[PDB]
Amino acid sequence: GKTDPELKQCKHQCKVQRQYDEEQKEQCAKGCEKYYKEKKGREQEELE
Repeated sequence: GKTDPELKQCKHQCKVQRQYDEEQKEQCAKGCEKYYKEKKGREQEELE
């Protein structure tokens, strides 16, 4: 009884790749954590 989120992958790619910075890594993990772990991807783009 578990669900595997893509959040691991976003953070992983941003962890292993030299191209992604330290700040980039947090924002990177923020996107997959927020859009796939915190909220549903029902909407194409958030309202703001």
